[PDB]
Amino acid sequence: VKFSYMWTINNFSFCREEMGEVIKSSTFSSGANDKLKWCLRVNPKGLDEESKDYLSLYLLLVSCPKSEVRAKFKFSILNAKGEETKAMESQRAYRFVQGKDWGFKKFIRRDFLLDEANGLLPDDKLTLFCEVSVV
Amino acid sequence: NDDDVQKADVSSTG
Repeated sequence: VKFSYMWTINNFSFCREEMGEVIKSSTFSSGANDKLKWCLRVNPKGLDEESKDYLSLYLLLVSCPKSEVRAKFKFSILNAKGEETKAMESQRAYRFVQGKDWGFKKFIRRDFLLDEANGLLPDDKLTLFCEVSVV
Repeated sequence: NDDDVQKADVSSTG
């Protein structure tokens, strides 16, 4: 079962969040009968000291009807040219339980994201995509 | 330096 989600964070260059602080997306679902609910969590200034130079990006399982979900996922960024870039995928399915996340503590360097030459914050918005695949 | 633009390692925040 596939899930796709697009998240636009407005005014991203002005986030006040300090290292360790998190912004959470709305939930998304398959639209089908599996009852699974997901959301994204980003740390604009990284999860922790080790990752302070990075944006940290995670997929969170918000609800599932039984105990565990195995899912593959992929995150990418929309650029100013209208294309998905910097996509990274889980190389395998990971085991999710309700309230548990998986993702990339070092998803993209902040100094790359903020360099206008890379076009990743058009109109100062960060647009992220997430694809989820559940067995 | 270990300053790649991205790192592909998957982890969980717990």
